[PDB]
Amino acid sequence: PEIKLFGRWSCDDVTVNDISLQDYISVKEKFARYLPHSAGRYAAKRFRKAQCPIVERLTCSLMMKGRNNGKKLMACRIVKHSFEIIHLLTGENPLQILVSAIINSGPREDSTRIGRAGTVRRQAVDVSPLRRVNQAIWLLCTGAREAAFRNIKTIAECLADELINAAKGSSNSYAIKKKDELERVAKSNR
Amino acid sequence: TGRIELYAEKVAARGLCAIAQAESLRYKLTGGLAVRRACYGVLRYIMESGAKGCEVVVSGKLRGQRAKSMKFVDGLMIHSGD
Amino acid sequence: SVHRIRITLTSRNVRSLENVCRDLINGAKNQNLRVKGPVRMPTKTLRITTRKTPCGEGSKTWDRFQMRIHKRIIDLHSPSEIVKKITSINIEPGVEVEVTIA
Amino acid sequence: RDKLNNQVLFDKATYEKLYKEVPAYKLITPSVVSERLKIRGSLAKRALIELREKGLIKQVVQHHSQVIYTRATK
Amino acid sequence: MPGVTVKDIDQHAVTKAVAVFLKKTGKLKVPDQMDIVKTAKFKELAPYDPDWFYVRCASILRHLYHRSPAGVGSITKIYGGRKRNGVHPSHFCRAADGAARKALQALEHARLVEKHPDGGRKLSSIGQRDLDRIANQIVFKQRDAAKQTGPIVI
Amino acid sequence: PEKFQHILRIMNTNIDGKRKVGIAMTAIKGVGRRYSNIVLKKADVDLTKRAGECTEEEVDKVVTIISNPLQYKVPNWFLNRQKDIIDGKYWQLTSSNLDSKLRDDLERLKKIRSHRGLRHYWGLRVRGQHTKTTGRR
Amino acid sequence: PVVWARVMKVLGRTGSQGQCTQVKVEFLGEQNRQIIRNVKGPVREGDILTLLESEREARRLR
Amino acid sequence: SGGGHVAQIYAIRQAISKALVAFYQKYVDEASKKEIKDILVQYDRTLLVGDPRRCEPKKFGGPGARARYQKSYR
Amino acid sequence: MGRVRTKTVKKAAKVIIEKYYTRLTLDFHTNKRICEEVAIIPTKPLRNKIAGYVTHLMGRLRHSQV
RNA sequence: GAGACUCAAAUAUAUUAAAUAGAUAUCUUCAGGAUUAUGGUGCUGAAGCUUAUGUAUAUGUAAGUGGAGCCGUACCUGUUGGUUUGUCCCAUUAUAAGGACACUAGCUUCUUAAAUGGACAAAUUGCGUCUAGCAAUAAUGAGAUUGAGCAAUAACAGGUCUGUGAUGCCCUUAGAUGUCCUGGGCUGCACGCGCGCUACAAUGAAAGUAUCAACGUGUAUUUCCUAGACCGAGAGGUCCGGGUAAACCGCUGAACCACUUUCAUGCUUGGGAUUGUGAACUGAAACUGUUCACGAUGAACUUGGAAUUCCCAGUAAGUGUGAGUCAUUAACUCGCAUUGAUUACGUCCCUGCCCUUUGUACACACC
Repeated sequence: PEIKLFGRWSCDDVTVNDISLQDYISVKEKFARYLPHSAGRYAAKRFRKAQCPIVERLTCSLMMKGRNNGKKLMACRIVKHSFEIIHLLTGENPLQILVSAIINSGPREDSTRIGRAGTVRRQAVDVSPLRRVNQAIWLLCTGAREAAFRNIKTIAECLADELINAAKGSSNSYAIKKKDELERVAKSNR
Repeated sequence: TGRIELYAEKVAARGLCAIAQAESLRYKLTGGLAVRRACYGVLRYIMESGAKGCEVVVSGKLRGQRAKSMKFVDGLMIHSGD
Repeated sequence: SVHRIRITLTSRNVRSLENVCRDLINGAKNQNLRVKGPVRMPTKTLRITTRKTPCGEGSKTWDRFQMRIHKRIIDLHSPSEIVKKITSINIEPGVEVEVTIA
Repeated sequence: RDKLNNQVLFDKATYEKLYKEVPAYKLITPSVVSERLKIRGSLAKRALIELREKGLIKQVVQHHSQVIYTRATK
Repeated sequence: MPGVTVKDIDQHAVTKAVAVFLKKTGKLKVPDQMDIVKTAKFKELAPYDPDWFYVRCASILRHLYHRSPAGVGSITKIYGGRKRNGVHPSHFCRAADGAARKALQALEHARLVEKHPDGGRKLSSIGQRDLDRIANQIVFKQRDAAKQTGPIVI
Repeated sequence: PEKFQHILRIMNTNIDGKRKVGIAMTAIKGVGRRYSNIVLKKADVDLTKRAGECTEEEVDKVVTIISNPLQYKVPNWFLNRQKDIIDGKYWQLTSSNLDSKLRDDLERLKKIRSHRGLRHYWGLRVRGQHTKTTGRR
Repeated sequence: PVVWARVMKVLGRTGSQGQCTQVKVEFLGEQNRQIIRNVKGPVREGDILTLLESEREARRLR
Repeated sequence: SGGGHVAQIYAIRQAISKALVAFYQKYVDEASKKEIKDILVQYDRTLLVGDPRRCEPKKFGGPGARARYQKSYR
Repeated sequence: MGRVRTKTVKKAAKVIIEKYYTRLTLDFHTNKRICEEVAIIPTKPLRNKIAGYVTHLMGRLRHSQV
């Protein structure tokens, strides 16, 4: 009698195919919501964003650049439609494909500007995983922005193109290119 | 006429008032009025009336061009809070 | 003669208002007019907003002023003496009294 | 400055062309139909309504601002 | 289940369908200009979807009864937000007073509303009767479409 | 259905026909956006369409409502000029006649040595709008 | 060949901007050896960290 | 009555979920209560919990509650 | 999160413990009710704080002499 | 001083009431539907529609058209009136009230404010000199709860004589620098700056349609908030009604927002400058402009360098509203709700400031 489904989509059998990213990609391992809308107090604790479904993260994150801000009702329908497109292009469950899309993009290292006494050389620093999932979600959203902006192409279509392009990493994606540069600087510095 | 009538009444145990002591300072001052007699005197009088604290502030140029301030305090005076 | 009379009282200070209303309701109930007692009305927060500065020039601090006026209704059913006694005492600190015929 | 102000009116040679073109466009949507030149945003939405007449389009999505259909599946 | 449209008030299926039924019975008297009418100080342009009168008169019809009297000053507040006051400011400014209003006059001649004491309009003779009758038929229409859907599966 | 007409000329103005009717007309001085709601709808043009669409017949019908609007149910108040002053005809000014009368109205006031006049003449803004910060480029 | 390593201890913060956290990882594939890499953002106990380069250990400039 | 589109409708979800538990206090059992409570608290969305988060008072020198205007320079 | 309780809270708490230790338990609710009876604390948030700091001091007293 | 304190924002109506706001149940009232069930008329011709006439578009009648439903009720959903110990028989003009009955034919979950109780970092466990504390967890409405107000000693040639008929001195004062009446500037633009507002789009604009508020505020010797009726595209004109307000405007059912179309990145249907025009409103009087609609004309702007402001939760950002000033005048300012993040939960690196430590020939104090 209990349990079941996103919008009409099976929560069960949605595998996060990357350890470390297991649990900081919190799909719905018991968490069968229906809607990507939530009252969503995730901000009070540092680790409380670990709890919120990645779908809900995607909705939150779409609506930035000030005119567009905080229209969560805009956000949820777009992610639901992006699901549906994702199910058509590659065939399976579109929740699995969102999870795979976040996985590929996740950035190995990075660099910090340690002051070094005249000629400021950077020191290279490995990435913490509570930035890998978020920054992936964010750069998939920026890629969706950029392509959809001057294009005829709907946001839902450009999210789904970005997400599937990430999922089977055709690279291509804005997300990978920007991140790979940060990693290259990290490889040099030491 | 007779729709308003004014009645005179004593202020409870006179010395405490601060406003009564303030008026006392103006009449003393215009009569002239040495200072440590006055400032510590009003401060002493109200403290004697059993008041918890008192502060008298003179901000004013007495005979020398530039304004000077002194605060004369004997008390537990909060100043702050509700 | 029963005359139905509604007394409205408007005044500010919390505790004093309570004691004026209490006496009127109790004396009424004791002498079974059976009342329909204390209608506690929403206190009107009257708000004025000003700059702390006379002469504007310092890093915009605002002092804002509030006043709360508390209104309370008591209904008596009695004529001649009982009406005029109960109205004229409880009087003294800051109470405006209005008596309406019905 | 990349002009590209395409063509309003069904233009029946293109309308035939559209029908043949639509499968393998698995994303097939009024914007993809546009992308392959002869940009109509909203008369391509009517072109989809016409496809919805039976044959080709699998409507999972009917939406204002995102109108997503499909090729007639494997 | 029996019936349930709502009872007084819109919503989405009902407004479009009630509007359509008003188009069919054609006796509404569209104040000559209304092609031209921006509906608004707040709205830049006039109906791109030209058939707005019918949908408006349906919207006000269902609106009116729930409130009890919802005339002219009231209808401008609810309907029609958000005004581009040229360069400054982005604001809420009251709708075109007459544009909403003349549709209320139209419905009075259409006789879908009776005069109220203490009220301009209480529809509870014939205005309510037609409105909730078409509203129930609208749910039955949705049900009929579902009954049709049952066999297909597709 | 079909093709053609792209770049149609109505009184002394070139009109890009690649824009939806009303919006295309903004190349005509006088015939911006908001009268296509008057003109086309009362001219019985199919409104979901291009200015590069629709018969010369419909083009002529559109021209007559524009220049003679009163006679097509268009309120006086919906005409560019109510109460001219000169001839005091309710007139919708079209095309190049807009420009010519614009000059003529400046010239009335320039002659007399009017405030309005002389602030046209030297230029700036005859609506007295503040040039403390702005008016420049 | 990416080897994954599990956060054993969160040791400290190093940085003039104090972004970076220092973290000891004992590696998941073959435990018995422990390596310090510095992680960019915020870390908590048994977060997992992706080692692109299995060994080579930074440390600390005060 | 009150607030907004999402605020109200969000509040209905609390209203019903809390309400049902109450019926079981007086009439049915805690058996029915506890099973319901576990289900509600677990997946949460503050269904049993009267939300404290409410509009902080707007602050002098700001059109926003911490968000000041201007440009002090430095 | 931050803070250790000010002298008026803490001083009150030390003085009551010396005299009243017998009749002061690890339990807060009884410590609240003893404080109002034995001591004229004008306001309820202050009373609870004093009584509560007693609860803390008592907890450590039990865990080897304080 | 900080604090503690107080106020506001969060939890129990358990306690006090109630002209509001409401669970919901009763009684009463009006409306629709047949999903289901039942009764009534009907192929012996039902509903519906049209026309004429009479009477006041409605109704009746006559005729035509029509071809199987139509009506009532249980039921369901919605509306209205009484129902916060009610109703009836009696009183009173209408309650209480008296007697009878429901013997609870509406209580307070919910508004408002009287009063209590509610958080103490309570329990435990890590951490710590195993101290003061901190971290985590569960319970919770809130985990030291969130935000203000309040504020010392002492300092500044900070700002203010244009709040003040508080004020020193001087000036002015029959020719006013007082003040008034009339008219003009503050509102002038080669040009530097600062706050903003509005944009550059397509997470969008255009257009229908879904439709959800709150804080404050409102005519007494007045001309306010104005519901509702008419005319007007709109401003407004025009007549009535409510309200000196837990009562009415008003649940300010506001904006962003939901949904469906149109359009397709093109300075474009983005943008709305300027412009000649343009009907009134306020005023005795409206010209570098008092303000405002419609009609029109239809600019830069295609994301802004060095710099630099503000910000850690209902905070930021979007978004409207109400109040003040006010005859007219909001791109202002103050509050308020709404939709609601991304991200630190670190540290003194930059900046600013205190404290120790130092030297000092400074001490009207490094102006």
